[PDB]
Amino acid sequence: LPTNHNKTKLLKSLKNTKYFQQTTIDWVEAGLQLCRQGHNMLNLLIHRKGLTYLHLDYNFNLKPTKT
Amino acid sequence: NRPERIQEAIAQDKTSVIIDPSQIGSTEGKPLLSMKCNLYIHEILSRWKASLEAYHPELFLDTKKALFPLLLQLRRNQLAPDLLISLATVLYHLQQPKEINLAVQSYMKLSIGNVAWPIGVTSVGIHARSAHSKIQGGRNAANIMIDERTRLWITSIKRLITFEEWYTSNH
Amino acid sequence: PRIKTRRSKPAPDGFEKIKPTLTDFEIQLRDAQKDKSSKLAAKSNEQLWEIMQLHHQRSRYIYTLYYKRKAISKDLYDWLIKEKYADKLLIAKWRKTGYEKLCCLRCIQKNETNNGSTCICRVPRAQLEEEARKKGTQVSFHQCVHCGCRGCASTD
Amino acid sequence: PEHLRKIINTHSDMASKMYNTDKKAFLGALKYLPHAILKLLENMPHPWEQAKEVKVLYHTSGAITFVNETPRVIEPVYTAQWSATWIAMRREKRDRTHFKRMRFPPFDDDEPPLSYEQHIENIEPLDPINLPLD
Amino acid sequence: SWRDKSAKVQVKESELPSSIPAQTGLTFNIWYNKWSQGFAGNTRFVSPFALQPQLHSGKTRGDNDGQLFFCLFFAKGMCCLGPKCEYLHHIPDEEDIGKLALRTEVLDCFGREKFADYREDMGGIGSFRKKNKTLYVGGIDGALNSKHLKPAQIESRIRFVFSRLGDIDRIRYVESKNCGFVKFKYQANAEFAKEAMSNQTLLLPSDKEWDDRREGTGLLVKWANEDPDPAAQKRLQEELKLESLNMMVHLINNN
Amino acid sequence: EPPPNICEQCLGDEANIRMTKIPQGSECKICTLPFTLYHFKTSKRSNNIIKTLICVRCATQRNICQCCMLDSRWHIPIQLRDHLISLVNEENVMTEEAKNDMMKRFLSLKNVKLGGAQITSDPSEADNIVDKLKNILLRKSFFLYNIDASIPEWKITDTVSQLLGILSLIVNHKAKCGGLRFQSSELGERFVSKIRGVLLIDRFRIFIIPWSSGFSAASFGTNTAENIKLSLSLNKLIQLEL
Ligand SMILES: [Zn+2]
Ligand SMILES: [Zn+2]
Ligand SMILES: [Zn+2]
Ligand SMILES: [Zn+2]
Ligand SMILES: [Zn+2]
Ligand SMILES: [Zn+2]
Repeated sequence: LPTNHNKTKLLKSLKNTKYFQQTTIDWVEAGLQLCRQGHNMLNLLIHRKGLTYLHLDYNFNLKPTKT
Repeated sequence: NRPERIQEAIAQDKTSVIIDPSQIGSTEGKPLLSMKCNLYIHEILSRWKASLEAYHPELFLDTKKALFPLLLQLRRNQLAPDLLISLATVLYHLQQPKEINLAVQSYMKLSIGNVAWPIGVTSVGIHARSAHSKIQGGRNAANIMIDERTRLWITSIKRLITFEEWYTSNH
Repeated sequence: PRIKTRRSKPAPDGFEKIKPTLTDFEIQLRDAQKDKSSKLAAKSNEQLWEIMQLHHQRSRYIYTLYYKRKAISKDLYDWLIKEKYADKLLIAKWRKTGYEKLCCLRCIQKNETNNGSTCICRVPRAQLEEEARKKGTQVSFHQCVHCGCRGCASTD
Repeated sequence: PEHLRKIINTHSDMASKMYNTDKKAFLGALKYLPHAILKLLENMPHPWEQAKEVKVLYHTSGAITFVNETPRVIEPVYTAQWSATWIAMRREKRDRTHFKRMRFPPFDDDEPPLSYEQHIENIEPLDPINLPLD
Repeated sequence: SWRDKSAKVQVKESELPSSIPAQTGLTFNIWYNKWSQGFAGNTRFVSPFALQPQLHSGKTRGDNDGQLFFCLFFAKGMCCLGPKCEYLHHIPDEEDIGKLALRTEVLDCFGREKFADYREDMGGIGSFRKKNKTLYVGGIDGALNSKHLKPAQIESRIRFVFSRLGDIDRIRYVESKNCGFVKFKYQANAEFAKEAMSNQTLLLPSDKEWDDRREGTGLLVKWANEDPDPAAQKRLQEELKLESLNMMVHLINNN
Repeated sequence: EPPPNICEQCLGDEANIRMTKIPQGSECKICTLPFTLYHFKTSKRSNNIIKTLICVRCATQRNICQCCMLDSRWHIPIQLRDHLISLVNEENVMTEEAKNDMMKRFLSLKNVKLGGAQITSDPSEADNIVDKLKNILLRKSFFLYNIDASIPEWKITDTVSQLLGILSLIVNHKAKCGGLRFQSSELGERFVSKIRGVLLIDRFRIFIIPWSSGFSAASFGTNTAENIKLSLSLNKLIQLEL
């Protein structure tokens, strides 16, 4: 059974800040931007740890550059 | 235009071949040393035109095709420093009577020389350690076999070494 | 804008008369979408202010041709509303009294400011000069943050 | 949309000092990344439509891009649209003598993902799977 | 003077070098914006931009906004937005440091945050515990591109360079250790000079090495320690006691 | 959850000041422990944002405020109020600041008011040390001689500028000598008109010389062994003047 007092959602809790903004774009542009942003976030997760030799390819294949 | 350059550079071609062993280490005289290294190879090929009738009449045209980049790159000082110094070491050891073995020693400091792992064994075995990457080279101090056209004249240098051996032998 | 599909209608008559202005706005957006060198942060936000200015001027142009000058019919205006050449909400705030000149939708929301008030670009320039005279200094505000408008209240 | 698109274009360099807190935002947006994946794949465009212009929230730093709306479809319309694509794909498997499946993955590993505005927005889309309704 | 004119565009946006550093490794670490898998060759470099105060001073938006935090890239000499920069594009004078009297022992004169104590390298922003006015000036070897000079000429060049950057207490070049100790009237002048002569050169345009200016590694302006000879400790203790007697008078006038 | 120490000078000359609390804002700049950070603006339209940079326990250990980092009672630096307490009580009350990280955390978590914080804490001993303070206060180039090492270059610029109406200057302190330089012809004539005359800065006498040579710093000496020797010889020349 779902919770009944779940007035909080995820995106409805993010509209109410000053940081997220509403717009209308193509679905393909939204998908290409989530690919670009997912590549940036996983690349920064890799690069904060110092794993600069793990060249995360653009198709999200993690490959070590060297042995 | 061009025929006046022919006149000037053939009148300069007929105006020294003895490489001073101080001028090999003298890096300031790099154009003069490069021109002397050009002209002594020209003198070798001029001698090999003369004794062609009984020693390899098939490789004279091939070596003329193959040294054309080296004749291009020696007249107007177009080579690498260590490559030119080692070539001048060869051609200085190539003018002396019994220094044919020292000429090929200078050739083997030309062709391989200082650099360890000349080609590179390129990840042999199973384990492929982290240090095992520095023992292969496609660039970054690997060899001086870095071109077909470059190695072609490097090979032609020892072709002229073998002719110099045969020429000083049967005379 | 929005891509041209089969489900989208063709444009009503009169749209080819206004195509050079919207096409100029389109090619200026095409130039302004590309990333510049853009090393600083004060001049990174200006290249968003150029795009907010272009979108504001495009919606202002469509508002001007429909409500002010009465040259575009209701069919062509509703087609320019469907194809997202201009926002419903910016034009709707321009229909209101007191929000005739307006920077953007972000600078009238009291929900996004830390103080629960509107943005400083909605204050008139004369009121900022009155408080600058009452404090003694100059007007310490030049360029708004969400969009680059120096002052966008209905008077100034 | 151009404001969103400029933010995403300015976050391709990411080498200045100014991106530091923005880079913090990227590592914070991973624990809100996969929700957005569902919000893509719910709003995935169906074969009878060309491209579905969708609402979407974007962070100010362009960290995460949540497709906002939920795909609601009338139930008999939904099964009729999918049955029309069913019969159309049966016709175009039967009448087509050679069917060419896609390559997988469609791009190279070395190729960066393409920008929407320079390669897709200026090309008009093709004709979707539509049965010819008499 | 500078109160009359406006501040100049010292560099265009396109005429800045990129934030990606000189390649000191194999691949670029985009979190810390640095290089890895190798450390050979200096990260440090001669800065391409100098200050040139009398030309490039002027009145910005920061005078209109009433802010009195100075500009870190005026001191480096590399602001794009010249007359529009939010900070101040002139030399810290007496009245500006006088309006900095409330915050200059917490922040510096650039808005950066002063930390607990110095670094192990003694270079950076500074402390809120020492009222530090003396700047160590090392790195003179590569600042001259290893040119043989007498020490009096180098001391003259350092005196003329740091005379552009505010009021000077005392400069003493050390012939035995190849370093100077530039002490200023105010703390903010020392902060501004440390940011100003960060990694520049002492080379004059009248010398032949002006084309190869940006070859080696430039100056090293850092915060200095106390002056451990007992005569300067004596002058330090007596000037601190005189300033304390002034503050005695202030505390009696307050209560 | 203690309220912050922010004195009357950081907040400023307003009655209604709106600050922003962030719980566990940042590490404090004394002990690197996190704390509830309060940032605000002095006016409503101030360009400078002013934030607390130390935690409450590090504030009450030094009896200082969190923003301007000066005393809560007196609004003066920590080092100088410790120096004043050393002047009063004849006891070198110093603030023992840590340098190791664990020592910073350890020295902030303990319940004590270290340094000179205990004296200025209660107003009774504050006014006691105040009237003890009252009891204490009841008890075209030129060359320059006679510059003791307590005379800076900026005072030598300022007094010459004050006697004129407003030009560079070169002073070798290890040689204890001075020099002045400019370009205007009339400025040297006006410097002669507003007088080997004597410059009186703070009763410390500096003799002047019209120095027709164009001095560099090499004219004051090439080395440090020349500077002290020339200073001794020039002090003997001053004794020859006297
Ligand atoms: Zn506005
Ligand atoms: Zn706005
Ligand atoms: Zn606004
Ligand atoms: Zn600036
Ligand atoms: Zn603390
Ligand atoms: Zn305070």
